[PDB]
Parts: sequence; C-alpha cells; structure tokens
Amino acid sequence: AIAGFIENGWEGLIDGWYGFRHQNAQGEGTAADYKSTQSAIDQITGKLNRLIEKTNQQFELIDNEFTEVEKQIGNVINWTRDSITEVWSYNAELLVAMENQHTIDLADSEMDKLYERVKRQLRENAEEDGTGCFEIFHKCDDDCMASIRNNTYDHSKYREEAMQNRI
Amino acid sequence: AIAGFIENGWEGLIDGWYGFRHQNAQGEGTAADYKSTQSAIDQITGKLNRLIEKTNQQFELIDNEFTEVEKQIGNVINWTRDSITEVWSYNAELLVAMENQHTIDLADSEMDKLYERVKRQLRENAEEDGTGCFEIFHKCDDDCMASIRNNTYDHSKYREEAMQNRI
Amino acid sequence: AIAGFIENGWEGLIDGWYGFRHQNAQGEGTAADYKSTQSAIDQITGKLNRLIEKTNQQFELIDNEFTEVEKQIGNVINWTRDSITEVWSYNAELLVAMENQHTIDLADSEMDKLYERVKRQLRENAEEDGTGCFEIFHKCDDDCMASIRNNTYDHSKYREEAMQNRI
Amino acid sequence: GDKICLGHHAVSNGTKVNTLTERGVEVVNATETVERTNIPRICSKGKRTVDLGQCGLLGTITGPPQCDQFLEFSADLIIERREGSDVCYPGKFVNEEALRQILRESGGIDKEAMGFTYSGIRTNGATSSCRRSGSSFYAEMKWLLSNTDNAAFPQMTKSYKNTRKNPALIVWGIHHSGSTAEQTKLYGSGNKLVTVGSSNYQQSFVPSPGARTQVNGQSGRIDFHWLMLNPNDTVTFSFNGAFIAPDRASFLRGKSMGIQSGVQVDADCEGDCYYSGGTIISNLPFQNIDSRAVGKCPRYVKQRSLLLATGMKNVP
Amino acid sequence: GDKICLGHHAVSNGTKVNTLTERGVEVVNATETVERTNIPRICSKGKRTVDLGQCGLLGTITGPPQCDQFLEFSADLIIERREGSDVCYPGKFVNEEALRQILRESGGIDKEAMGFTYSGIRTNGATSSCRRSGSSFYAEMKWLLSNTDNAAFPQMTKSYKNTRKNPALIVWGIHHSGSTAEQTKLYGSGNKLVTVGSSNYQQSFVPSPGARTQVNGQSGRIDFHWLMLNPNDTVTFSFNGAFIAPDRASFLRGKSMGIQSGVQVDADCEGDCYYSGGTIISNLPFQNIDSRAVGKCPRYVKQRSLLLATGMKNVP
Amino acid sequence: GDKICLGHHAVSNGTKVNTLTERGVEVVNATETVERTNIPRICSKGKRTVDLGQCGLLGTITGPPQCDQFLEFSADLIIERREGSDVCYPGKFVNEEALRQILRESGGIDKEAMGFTYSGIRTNGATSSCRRSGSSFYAEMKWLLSNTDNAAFPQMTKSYKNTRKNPALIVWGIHHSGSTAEQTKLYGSGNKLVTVGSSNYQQSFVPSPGARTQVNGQSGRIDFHWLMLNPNDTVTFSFNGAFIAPDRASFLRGKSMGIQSGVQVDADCEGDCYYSGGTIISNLPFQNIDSRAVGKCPRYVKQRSLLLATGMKNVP
Ligand SMILES: *[C@@H]1O[C@H](CO)[C@@H](O[C@@H]2O[C@H](CO)[C@@H](O[C@@H]3O[C@H](CO)[C@@H](O)[C@H](O)[C@@H]3O)[C@H](O)[C@H]2NC(C)=O)[C@H](O)[C@H]1NC(C)=O
Ligand SMILES: *[C@@H]1O[C@H](CO)[C@@H](O[C@@H]2O[C@H](CO)[C@@H](O[C@@H]3O[C@H](CO)[C@@H](O)[C@H](O)[C@@H]3O)[C@H](O)[C@H]2NC(C)=O)[C@H](O)[C@H]1NC(C)=O
Ligand SMILES: *[C@@H]1O[C@H](CO)[C@@H](O[C@@H]2O[C@H](CO)[C@@H](O[C@@H]3O[C@H](CO)[C@@H](O)[C@H](O)[C@@H]3O)[C@H](O)[C@H]2NC(C)=O)[C@H](O)[C@H]1NC(C)=O
Ligand SMILES: *[C@@H]1O[C@H](CO)[C@@H](O)[C@H](O)[C@H]1NC(C)=O
Ligand SMILES: *[C@@H]1O[C@H](CO)[C@@H](O)[C@H](O)[C@H]1NC(C)=O
Ligand SMILES: *[C@@H]1O[C@H](CO)[C@@H](O)[C@H](O)[C@H]1NC(C)=O
Ligand SMILES: *[C@@H]1O[C@H](CO)[C@@H](O)[C@H](O)[C@H]1NC(C)=O
Ligand SMILES: *[C@@H]1O[C@H](CO)[C@@H](O)[C@H](O)[C@H]1NC(C)=O
Repeated sequence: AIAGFIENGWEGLIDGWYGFRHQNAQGEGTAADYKSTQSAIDQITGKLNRLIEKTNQQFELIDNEFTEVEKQIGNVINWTRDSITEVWSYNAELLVAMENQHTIDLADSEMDKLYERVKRQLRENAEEDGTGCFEIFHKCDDDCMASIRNNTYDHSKYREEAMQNRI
Repeated sequence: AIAGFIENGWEGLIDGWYGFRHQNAQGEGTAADYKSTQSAIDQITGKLNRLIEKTNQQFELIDNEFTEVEKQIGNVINWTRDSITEVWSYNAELLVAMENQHTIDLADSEMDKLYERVKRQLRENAEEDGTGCFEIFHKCDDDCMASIRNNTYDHSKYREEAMQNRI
Repeated sequence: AIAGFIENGWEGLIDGWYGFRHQNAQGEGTAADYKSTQSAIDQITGKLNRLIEKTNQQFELIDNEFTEVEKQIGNVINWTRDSITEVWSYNAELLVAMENQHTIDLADSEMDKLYERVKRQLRENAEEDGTGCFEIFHKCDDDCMASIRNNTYDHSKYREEAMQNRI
Repeated sequence: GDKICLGHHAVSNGTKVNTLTERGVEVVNATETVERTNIPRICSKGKRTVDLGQCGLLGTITGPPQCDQFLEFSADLIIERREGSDVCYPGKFVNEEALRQILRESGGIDKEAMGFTYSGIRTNGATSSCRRSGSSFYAEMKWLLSNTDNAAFPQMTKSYKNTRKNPALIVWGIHHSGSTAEQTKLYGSGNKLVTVGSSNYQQSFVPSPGARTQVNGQSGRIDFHWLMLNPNDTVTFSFNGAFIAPDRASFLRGKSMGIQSGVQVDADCEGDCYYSGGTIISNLPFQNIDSRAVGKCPRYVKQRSLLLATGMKNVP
Repeated sequence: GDKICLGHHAVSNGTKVNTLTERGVEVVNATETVERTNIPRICSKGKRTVDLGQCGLLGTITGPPQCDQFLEFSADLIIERREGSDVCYPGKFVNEEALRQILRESGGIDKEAMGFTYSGIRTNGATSSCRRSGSSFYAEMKWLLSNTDNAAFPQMTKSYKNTRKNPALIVWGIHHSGSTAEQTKLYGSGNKLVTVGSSNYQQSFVPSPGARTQVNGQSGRIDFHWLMLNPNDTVTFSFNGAFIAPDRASFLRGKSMGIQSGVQVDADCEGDCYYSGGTIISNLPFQNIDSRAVGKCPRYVKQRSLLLATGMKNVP
Repeated sequence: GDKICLGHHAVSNGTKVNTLTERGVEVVNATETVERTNIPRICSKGKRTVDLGQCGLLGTITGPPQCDQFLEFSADLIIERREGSDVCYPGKFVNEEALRQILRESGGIDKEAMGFTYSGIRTNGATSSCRRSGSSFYAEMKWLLSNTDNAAFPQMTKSYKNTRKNPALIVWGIHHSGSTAEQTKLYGSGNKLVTVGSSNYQQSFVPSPGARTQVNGQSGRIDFHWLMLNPNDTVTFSFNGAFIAPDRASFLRGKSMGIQSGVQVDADCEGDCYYSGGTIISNLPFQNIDSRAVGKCPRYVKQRSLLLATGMKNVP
C-alpha cells in the first residue's frame, strides 16, 4: 500500500524534490514533477545569491599585534570592536534562524500548491484519502496517470463513470 | 471567456485590489470587494507607519571637514563609522527584502481567504474550475451574483436544483 | 447554537488552546485537543529558549562617572555608545515585531491544520457550514464524536447513510 | 453555465523590487526607503542662527577683529565656514577640537571680566596682524610687555575665582618670539616660565623662541591654552613674561548645535538634519547623501535605493 | 443535524502587542523582553569583594593614609566610591584613567621593595596633609630632600630590574613647589631635572614651581607618573631633586572587575551585571536601566517595554 | 481502487539546523555560513608585495641598515614582521602608530633631498649600533656634532619648502645623551633647544640627557618626531645641538594595504582578506577565524558554525 506527504517523505524519490506515486492494474510507479521542484530550487538559489555576497568595504589595521598601542585608546578600540562583534553575531544567528524557518515553510507551501492543483484537475472524479493521495473512482491506466502528471487530464471524459462509483 | 487569480491578474480591475468577475445570461461584470481590499491596505499602511519613523536621537560632529583632527583618533573614528555603516546597510537591505516577501505573501493570503470564503457560501451548489472560478450549477441572475458578493447568498434556496445538475 | 474559529474564540475553552465543540441529541460538549495545543506550545517555547539567551561577552568601564575623562575621547566614546544603542533599539523593536507576526500566524496555521485534518477524516459524510464547523449528515452519538476527536472515525461505516441524506 | 471568478488587480508597468528569494520581482506599487534628496540651504526656521563667516569659532573666545560681532553671541544653531579663522597673530589652540565641540553645543557665550590689574609693566602689546584702526590685538586678552625695551619683567601672580554656578572657560596664551633677541626686547633676559593651576588642574609652560615661517608678516607664534574652572574654584597664573593674559572668562549660555557648511541660511524652511551641502528634509528611515550628517537624521547607508513594496505581485 | 466545531481559546483581558503590520493587536498572553527591574545593592556572592570607600583606586599604589588597608589588596570584584581620593598631598596622576582601567581588572596588587638606598640627603619628607600620628607621607614613596635647608642636592642615578615573569607597575612623582623659594629650601638652587628610562620608554621632567590655589593647606603639587616595566627589563631614574621616589613596585595578581557605585554590598545575593545603582539580575535579552552597566549584561535599549507574544490572537 | 499520491523527497541521515522555533530540526541539505578555513600563506597574486622582514616600517623613512633595500620602496601590499626594527641606535618615534597607519596605505615612498648644507660643525656623527662597513648612522639623517670635542655649537636655522603638489613627510630627531658630560663633549656646554615650525604646526624640544638602561651598547636615545608639510608650505628648524637632521623628505606614492604576519608570501594564489595567520579565501558572509582580519572580509562572528538550510524538512 502507498502513502503521501501527510505521512512522510519518499526516500526513493531520487530525481526530484516533489513527485507522484500511482497504483493501478499495470502496477506501481513514481515520477518526479519538474516545475514544482525547479520552483523550490530557484527560490533557494535566490537566497544563496543574496547571502553569499562579498562585502566591498575595506578595513585597515587600527591596532598593532607586535607593539601595543597606548592603553586608553587600545581599550576604546577593543570595546568598540567587541560591541560590533556582538552585533554581527546576533545578526548572523537571527538571519539563519529566520531564513531556515522560511526555507522549510516555502518548501511545504510548494507541496501544498501541487496537491491542491491536482485536487482541482480531478474535480468530482476522486476523493482525498487523508495521507496525501487521491482515490480515483475510475480505471486510470498508465496514460491516464501521465495525463494527470502533465496537467492534460480532462475530468469530463471520466465524469459520468466516476460520479456513479462514488454512489 | 473568463478566468481568475490562478491564471493572472485583471488589468481592468481599477477601483479595488480584489474583486469578482461573473458571467450569466445578462452578461459579464466586474466589481471590487471592499473589505478584503481594505484589509490588505490597512496592513501595508501598518508597515509604513512602522518604517517611516523618525529617530529621536541626536548626533553631533565628532570630526572636522575644515581642519583635520589628529590622525590616530581620526582613523579610529573613521573605522567606527564605517563599521556602523556596514551594519545599517545590511539591516536596511534585509528589512526591505524581508518585508517585501511578507507583503507579497500577505496579499496572496488575502485573495486566498476571499476565495475559500466564497467556496464555503456556495456549499454544494458549485464546483472549482481550477483558474480561480466557480461553475455554479444553477441560474444566477444579477441579483443572485450580488448576494454572493455581499455574503447574503443562501445555498439552501438553490440546493435541490444545483445538486441535480451536477448529477 | 454553536460556532467555530471563523467567527471567534471560545472564552470557555480552559484546558487547551485548540478544541472541539459538538452538538448532538445527548447535548453539547467541549474538549481540548492535546497534540495541536502542545505543538503550538512547543514552538513558542522554542522562541523563548532562543530569545532568553544570556550573553557570554563581558564589558568593562571605558568611562568614569566620578572623574570625567578628557573631552575629545569622552565624546568619541559617547558617540560610539549612542550609535550602538540605536542599533540595539532597532533590532529589539524589529525582532519583537517580526516574532509576534510569526507567533500569531503560526497559531492560526495550527488551527487550520486541525480543521483540514478533520475535514479529511469525515470524507463525504459532512459539509462545511462556514463558521468552522461541520454538519454531519448522520447520527453521531457521544462515542462517534469521541472517535472523530481521537482520529479513529471510520467514514465508510457511516457513508451510505450520510451520502443519502445529502441527497 | 453561470460562473463567478475571484481575482486581483494588475498593471502593465510593474515596479521591480527584491525579496528574500528573488531579485527584481514585479509588484503593483512601491516606495523608496533611501533618501537622496537634498535642500541646498540651511533650513533655520524656528532657530536662532549665527553664521560666523570670517570668524573662527574659537576666535569668539579670544576676539580677533573678525570675531568682534560674536564676542557674546547667542544661538540655537551655529554655522562655521571654511574661510573662518580663529586668529590674527599666528598661532593655534592646544586641544582645539575638543574646545570646538564644547562651543558648538554651548548656546553661545557670555563674558565676565576677571579683574586683573597690573603694576610696572606695559599692557598695550600690539601688532599689524591684528588691525582695527591700525595696530591692535586680541580683544579679550592683554599682551603684557616689560615696562621698557630689554627691561626686566617683574615676576607676578594673579588669580580669579569662579563665583558663578556653572563652570567658567578660561583661556591664555604663550608667546613664542621669532628670536631670542625679540624675547628679550619684550620681556627682558633670563629664562621665562608660566605656571597655571586650579586645584583640579596643574600644568606648566616655557616659551620656545626661534625662527619660523613668516605667517601674516609674523615669525612669532601664540600658543592658546584652556581649561574649565569649576564653581567656587580658583585659577592662578604665575608668570614672568611671554604671557598673553585673559581679560574675561566665558560662560556657556544653554544648548545649541553646530555645523560646518558651504551654503546659505534660509529662515523660511524648517529642518533638523544637516550636512555641509544643505539640509535633509525627509521622513525616510535611511539616506545615501552624507555619512557625516548631523542632527536628528535618517541612518546613512551605502545603497542608492531600496524599494519597499506597497502592493501585491504583478501578474498581468 | 449533528455537528462538530473546531475552535481555539480566548480571554476577555487580551494583552496588546505590536507586529510588522499592526500596533496593539491583542493576544492571549505576552511577556516582557526589556528589563526595568533593579536590585539596589551590589550582589557579590561567590566573589572576593573590596569596597575601597575613602580610598581612591590609584591611591592603592602610592598609599596615602586612606589606602593603608589596601596596599596589597586582593579581589575578584573591586568597588570604587565617589568619596574615594587618590591623594593626601594635592596632585594627580598623568594618564590616570588608563591606569584605573588596568587596576580594575588586575585582581589586586602585590608589592615588592625596589631596594633603593641613599647617601647625603634626607628621606623623611613629610606634611600635615598626609597624617597618621601627626605629619607623614605616601606610604610607598619617599620624599627626598637635600641634607640641609638650601643645601645642594647630589645628582643621583638609581635602577631596578624586574626579575619576575610579569610586567611591574612603577610609579614616581615630581614635586612642584609653591614658590622658587620653597624649591630651594628643599632641594637647593639651580634648575632641576628628572629623567626616566627603561628601554621600551624614554621621557623627561622639569618641575614647575609657582603659586597655585591652596588645596588642603597646600600650594604645592605632586605630579604622579607611571609605566609598565617588562620582565627582565630595568628602569633607571636619574635626578637631582623634586623627585618623589618609589620604595615598592606593584604586580597584578589575577583577574577582576571594577565598578563605580553608591549602594551597599550584599554577599547573600548573586549577580553578574552591575551599574552605579545596583545589580541587574535578569534573563531578559534587553534592559532600559543604565547604558553604562558592566559585566555580562542584557543589551541596553531606548524603549521601556517591548512585549513578546506568547499566545495567539485574541478574538473574544 | 486506482490512486495517485503526492509526495516529496527525503533521506536517511538529515542535517540538523536551527529555526525561529526549534533547535536541531533536520533538513535534507544545508550549507555553512561561517568560514573556519584558512590558507596559511599570504596570497599576493596580482599585487606588488614588499616583505619588510628585518626592517621596521618606520625605519624606511630614517634608514637604519636593515632598511637599505626599502628606502624608496613601492608596493600594493606591505607586510610587516615581528622581528622588524625601526632603529639601530636606540630610540622611538613619537606618534609612532599614526605614522605606521599612514605608511601602510601609502603605496610606498619616494625620497627628495632637502638640500641642507653646514658650516663650522661636523656632520659625520656615527655609532657602532648602526653598522655597515664598521661604524655608521641612519642613512637619511645627519648626526650633527660640534666642530671639535666640548666645542660650542653655532646656533642655526635651516628651512625647506615643499614645492610638490602632495604633502611631504618630514622627520627629525632629538639626541638624549647618556650623561651631561657626553652632551657637552658632542655639542658643548650651555642648555640646548630645538624649535620646529611650519605654519600649520609649532612645537619645541629640549634634550633630556641622563643615564638609561644600556640598549645595544647604548645609554643614549634618539626621539624621532614627524609632520606632514603641506604643498607650498615651508618647515623651518631652529636649533643649537642635539639635533638629528633630515637629509631627505618623503612623499607617498599611491595606495596600498599593510598587514602584520608570520607566514610566507605566495604569488601563485590570489586573495583580499588577510590576517596574521594567512589569507581567508571565502565567499561566506561570516568568519570565526580572527577578529582583526583586514582587507575585504567576511564579518567576524563568535560562533563556529551556523548552518543554513538548502532543502526541505526531512521526514524519512
Ligand atoms: C503607491 O504607494 C505610495 C506610497 O505608499 C502611495 O502614496 C502615499 O499615499 C498615502 C495615502 O494618504 C500618503 O499619506 C499621506 O501622509 C502624509 C504624511 O504627513 C500626509 O501629510 C498626507 O495627508 C497623507 O496622509 C503618503 O504620504 C503617500 N506617499 C508618497 C511617497 O506619495 C500611492 O498613493 C500609491 N499609488 C497607487 C497608485 O496606489
Ligand atoms: C503566559 O506567558 C508566561 C511567559 O511565557 C508564562 O510563564 C512562564 O511559564 C513557563 C512554563 O513553565 C515558566 O518556565 C519556568 O522557568 C523557570 C526559570 O528558570 C524554571 O525554574 C521553572 O521550572 C520553569 O521551567 C516560565 O519561567 C514562566 N515565565 C514567567 C515570566 O512567568 C505564563 O504562565 C503564561 N500564562 C498563561 C496563562 O499561560
Ligand atoms: C546541497 O547544497 C549544496 C550547497 O548549496 C549544493 O552545492 C552547491 O551547488 C551549486 C549548484 O551548481 C553550486 O554552484 C557552483 O558555483 C560555482 C562557483 O561560483 C561554479 O564554479 C560551479 O560550477 C557551480 O555553478 C554551489 O557552488 C554549490 N555549493 C557548495 C558549497 O558546494 C549541493 O549540490 C547540494 N547537495 C545535494 C545532494 O543536493
Ligand atoms: C585587545 O584585544 C586583544 C585580543 O583581542 C588582547 O590581546 C589585547 O591585550 C587587548 N588590548 C588591551 C589594551 O587590553
Ligand atoms: C576620514 O574620512 C574622510 C571621508 O569620510 C576622508 O576624507 C578623511 O581623510 C578620513 N580621515 C582619515 C584620517 O583617514
Ligand atoms: C557622556 O554621557 C553622559 C551620559 O551618557 C553625560 O552625562 C556625559 O557628560 C557625557 N560626556 C560628554 C563629554 O559629553
Ligand atoms: C567655597 O565656598 C564655601 C562657601 O560658599 C567656602 O566655605 C569654601 O571655603 C570655599 N572654598 C574656596 C577655595 O574658596
Ligand atoms: C635578561 O636576563 C638574562 C638572564 O636570564 C640575560 O642572559 C640577558 O642578557 C638579559 N637580556 C639582555 C637583552 O641582555
């Protein structure tokens, strides 16, 4: 028996981030979905480009390792630098925390968008099973499974039959 | 032929951010929805009030353009100021990036909330077409379209008829 | 008469954050849902652990209250410190604002997740009323209400009957 | 079949902005967040304003000719200019910039006589470098010479108590003569010392006579020094020549701000953030105009522009 | 019809907080993030604590009477007080604050004799300003006079090697007499120089005798100077009068922190962030009590309060 | 029943990261954000590089023997080393570190003769501490003695105009002799003054002769001083002994950066962020290697690691 994202992930989905697992008479099968995969990858790549920036500002020695500067000014410099380090350390921590939350949520959201898309192209010809799958109330051969995947499935073709098996 | 938000936006919707396009025998029509529009506007206006704040802290010259201060203290001041500029530049960039993501998402979410509201007032009398519209399985004249818009549509009134046309 | 989260909250729900109100012949009742409650609490507790951190960096006096330091260096110190205060004040304000938005949204999202879960276990045996409730199209005694709450409700058991009352 | 669609607005000309995830996503509307706009004038409305012009700020305390109008000036906003000079006879202040920073936020100054009087010396030291109607000197100071050329200079002590409730700004000078011959012509032979103590402060001064570069006809220099004298404290000046003595102490009036600038005042516009090029009037949180801007200012940032979205994604 | 509703909790008395989008949205619960609460005492549990009271920190090195208990003090936490004075005979340290900053984190000090001895001068310079049982002087120093009044002062050199492994703190003094007459009465006629060189350090000193304001009966002043002498290095003191010589060098013990405060110690409460008004005990990330607080502290912020939501939106 | 399921990928052995809400949630993938990786060499490709080795940076201006190769050096990147010394005859620069900071970003230096000539004195002051082929001196300076032992030293003035368009770096020295006897053997009896004025700058100098610790055979010291002389301005030197005179002024070439380091150059690798231990080549925004790193650098942070998620939640 087969299950979807509401239960868990698919360690066996290897050529995509998001995908389809189907079950029919011809057997069982798994295919990746390219657009939703690439959409999540583009978005993450967007973050990387933003956070891999290299600063253009130059800084020079204000201090000396070999011959220590006068104590007063050296303490003021050390306090200034330490305060700045606090700031960057806090920022770095927050940024990563915040972005990770956002990366996680974004990826969920993309799965969500794919599932609610499929739900809609199946119209009245299927029902939600609650694990992230649809029970299709008609025979769906390999070609019919492929038409759902590439978004060409026409629900009216299978309607009268499906509507009936749901009653 | 008529489509909704899942496809694209409406360059012709001019008196609102969110709206309704209907199609019936009396013809075609578009009206803006006030509450969802105003809810998004209020929220954005909230951000503006937050980010248009004027600082109350005063700063004075520490440095001199006309007669340069001693080099050591001048370099320390310049390094301190440059470090601060880095910080503000990073903060400004992040803030805008973060808020824009949030503004975009917030606006989607408000469209989402309106659509799922309508779906629920139509109950069993309509179906999702997948472009952001509903196929209503009964005759809906101009007044009936207006009752959906102002949230007075009573689904039981049209049920027995609608239920039948979808079977 | 009984309503859900789309209208408002339940001042009377006291032993949980999220819950169920049911109405049947045996009467009216309210029970808290533990997992969704605890999930929101764990998440908030996560934030607290992150923002209650105690800094490990030590700072010392750079300045003197009793005998003022030379003016030039004292002004530089004061400007440095004031600039740092701006930064921390802005960060603190932003953090709280940002986290509060996130806390609010997170809690909504958990309610959402519970409602869409229930919707799915009820399958074709109920309908959305639009206030956050389900009209169940069959007799659901106290035990049947308990089976929905603890996620053991089997929709096929009640299907033929429910499907019929919806027609 | 009758249908109802839900939608949102859009336009052909989207504005591009950045997000966490994407560069240049188009939105329906956006507003700038970084100020680049500048008013090329000092907006002084609602503020007493002193434009020091030819007069150097520190000069208001010593009083070379350029500063005659400003010996007791009073202000909320103080403007220094490039051409300002603190001196007439060549020289400089020790700790000059600290003292400038004090005067810039001082509200101006009020002058009290310290009441020194003198016996068996001259008092009318003068020079063509400081000219009013012909040769003259720093208005607030007295150039003490020996009674006649070469003549000996009586050793002297003179003191002054600050009987006010605020600290008093005290200033004096050491004259460094162009030669040893000129130092003797003025204060006589012998070496020369000048010692200055309050209680809070002890310091000492020897003149260095010697040839220097001729500045405004002058080979000599005057070192100016200063201190804050606390309420009820006394300052005492012991000395035997080469001393440029204060006639008046200064007291700070209230609060002010000072700027350095190259543009006109304008009392008709109002403002609170200034820089050398004008005033920055803006509610934006950030600015990319000048990092040294002062007042109550948007925060200076490196970037020209950071657009903030004020509408949804544009999907036309 | 049987029905099941989903809901969430709510209360009548919501707490208002701010978000990215809204000011004062009500939530079910919230907690403060900015500390305003202060313990009006120094919480010293677990720390060796020295309350210097009458004794100025720098005075522990020179040893005026007020500092007798503290000549070799030892501490984790050092508390300075407003009434503390570093002196008995009037005077001040040059570079004072740097030296304070060194002593505050020093752990205290341990004193070694430098072993100077003297021929054909006196050693018992004394004054009514430094009194133990009648007239006396700085405990760690020797006021060297000439043998007899007006008498001449043998030129001298004296040196000391730091044979320990840490740097040694060395201190000396220049006596600036109330007149030239007093300077000769004490060290005889002639001018007077004092020269001090390690290897790492070269500097020089002339006394400035002259009248000053009378500070505790005294018109004279003592300039105190200092250096760090590196391990194995020698300091050498060449001089012919007006020299206040060290008897003992100081060495820093370990690590400490110093504060300035106006409130009692309390060994029963524990703490790590201090300020002049007490100790700040708090796990909050921010505080609005004192910007100059020291130790391990929440970050100082401008705002009184920033509430952080700890529950959902309140919809009653 | 035929069915179609939607899913997402997963792996055994997720990577743990932190979020706003949870510590150590597993994701499918993640990347480091804090650089810890260091190249233990100075990556100089594309940059003219001077390794000063034995030569102290300030020594390039005065020219002790160690610095002979570098008297007119030219560079984009300047490397100082621990063993570098600025001197041969013991002494130090006043304002040394400011001057270092100037030379580090100077691009190197170009030397012009100031054209001083001399009558009735000697010019060949020398010492075993500065040795080339036997006794010698600072290459860029002239140790002026009196014409013969004990002999008197003609009082002198000498000046130099900066006729270039950039400011000129001027340097001179005060000789502090091991005794008064040696001061007189060299410059004769009498006291000794050295006065130095441009227009922009007035200051003065007395030698302090006296015994100090012997540093490479020497009990004497040379104080070095400096100024920037503006375009068209003149500096003038009045003096009567104990003067170590400049032969050449220096001018800054262009732009450079200087570092302090203990590792080899490598012209084959390229870099822009340096520290004492090597070069940090990295596109990461942050680093945990050295807080004093210089160049164009990732921002220094306290944490060893902060992983950033680059995939979804792992649910295996
Ligand atoms: C696109 O966005 C801009 C910026 O958000 C919109 O302009 C803004 O419209 C508001 C609405 O009133 C203006 O508010 C004003 O605030 C000032 C502040 O003192 C007040 O004096 C005014 O009476 C008013 O309340 C806001 O300032 C204005 N900002 C700018 C920079 O123009 C604009 O309307 C939007 N465009 C479209 C097509 O929606
Ligand atoms: C409303 O929110 C506040 C703050 O979030 C709730 O109080 C907090 O409750 C937690 C849960 O136990 C407390 O944890 C405790 O921490 C201490 C300190 O180390 C520890 O010793 C205890 O064993 C426990 O782990 C937390 O301290 C406490 N915070 C405060 C400031 O009171 C509060 O209960 C909430 N109100 C409602 C009605 O839920
Ligand atoms: C898990 O995440 C890491 C880090 O995000 C993935 O590696 C990254 O993959 C991208 C995609 O190509 C690399 O881009 C490269 O840029 C360089 C230099 O600018 C270019 O020369 C390359 O040809 C390429 O375009 C990126 O550098 C790389 N980052 C790292 C640190 O390796 C990784 O592939 C992911 N792993 C899995 C199993 O998905
Ligand atoms: C400044 O910091 C470094 C390490 O950050 C330390 O070795 C040094 O002694 C500190 N300087 C002073 C003057 O305390
Ligand atoms: C400080 O910065 C300004 C530009 O901000 C520059 O012109 C000036 O020379 C700098 N000062 C020093 C000492 O480098
Ligand atoms: C520095 O700050 C304090 C308050 O933070 C103020 O009382 C003090 O006088 C300031 N010092 C100067 C020199 O402005
Ligand atoms: C300062 O004033 C008080 C009384 O106003 C007086 O007793 C005290 O002696 C005064 N001190 C001096 C040095 O004048
Ligand atoms: C420092 O002392 C050691 C004895 O441990 C001695 O060998 C050495 O000569 C001394 N240092 C110098 C520079 O002479």
